[PDB]
Amino acid sequence: DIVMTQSPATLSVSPGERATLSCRASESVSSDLAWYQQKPGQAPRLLIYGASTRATGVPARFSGSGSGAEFTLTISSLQSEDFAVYYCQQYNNWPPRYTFGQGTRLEIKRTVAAPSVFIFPPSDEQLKSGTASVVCLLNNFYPREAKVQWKVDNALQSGNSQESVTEQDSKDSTYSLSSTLTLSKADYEKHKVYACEVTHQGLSSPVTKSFNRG
Amino acid sequence: EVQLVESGAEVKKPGSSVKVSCKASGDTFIRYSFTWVRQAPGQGLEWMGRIITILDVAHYAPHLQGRVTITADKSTSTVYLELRNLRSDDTAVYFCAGVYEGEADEGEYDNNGFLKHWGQGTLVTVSSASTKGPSVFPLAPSSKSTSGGTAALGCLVKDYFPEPVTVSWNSGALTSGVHTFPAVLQSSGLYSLSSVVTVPSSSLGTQTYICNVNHKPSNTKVDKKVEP
Repeated sequence: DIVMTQSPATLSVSPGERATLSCRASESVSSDLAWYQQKPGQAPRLLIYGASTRATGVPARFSGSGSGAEFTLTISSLQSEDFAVYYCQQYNNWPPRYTFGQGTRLEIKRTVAAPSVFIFPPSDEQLKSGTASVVCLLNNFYPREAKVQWKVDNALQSGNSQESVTEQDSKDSTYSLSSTLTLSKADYEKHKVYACEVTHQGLSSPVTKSFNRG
Repeated sequence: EVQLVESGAEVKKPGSSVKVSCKASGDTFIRYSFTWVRQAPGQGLEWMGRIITILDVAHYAPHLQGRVTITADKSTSTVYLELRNLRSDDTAVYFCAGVYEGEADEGEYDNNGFLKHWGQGTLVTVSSASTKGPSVFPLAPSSKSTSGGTAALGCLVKDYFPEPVTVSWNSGALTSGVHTFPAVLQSSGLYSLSSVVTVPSSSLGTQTYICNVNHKPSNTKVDKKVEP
């Protein structure tokens, strides 16, 4: 088994700067090393083969380098659309039993952007089902770190909400986060003020959004 | 160059066997070799095996040897992946991929090991849980942030199993400012996902917004018109 290692598993480099991804093999694979770029919800895309050959339709900023057991991938002018997990793959052994490195996530370290908050009440259709979902949204912000605090009548709720975060946007390198507070229609109706308290570096002080039941 | 089109998403009980197809269109089939690569959720890529179409010979990853089979039928330009005695660890997106090997039908072969053309993938969920269609609830735009300015709205695709579920807006016309979040496994063990979008709020009363939800695994296809 030829092990391909990629470390760090994650890198953060500024827009316009040069990113250097690493890949090494537990043994010589000569120049039989390929590089792939995988964007969110997408299939990998071939970038480099033969360790340094740019594939068709691949920008010149992408450069392959190395041989034997040490390789490197360089993206000379990092852009937003470059966010992805980059994988290296060796194919030097025979019988053909190729292996992949475990990838490196490349985050574009853009400038700080405060999140725009929106709070959504439960639809009426869902309420008929005896359950209420209160959705809060933190849109286009950076960095990813964000704290969402739910309050029902100033009562700080806990363990009854779930959040999901989108992957770094390919256009502006920002994130978006959704926090969903879940409670029984019964619990929901015996309350009036629902609030979503957001905290983020881009915010001078905690921003809250809310609505009154009904 | 070929274009690979894989078969739909599937749920399979532990211990069963799954067969995924991959249709190749374009160039001469036999001048290509094909590979199957899988990716468990949140994990990297795993090379499974590759078939030398012309010689109809295939080699596989040592750990999968014995329960995996790759086939290709020149007459239908289709590559098949069969995984047997499935386990939880087999849950993943299975990718079809290939590469031009030269004039293989005329005595030449490059034996390229890299992968140039890829399919969209196929999610295979190994589970004994029941398939269930989602309910689509609307996220009402009463939420105003900017001075009038920007409005947010969306759809809550709740309680479905298994993955995946696709969401589009205005039959694909609205793609700007759209954010469809990763599915989340709720307490119930069922999935839920929200798709939101920001539009100029001064257009809530003139522009109609509709999310197009599809959970192929349960034949559920819904269109939800969101109103403020």
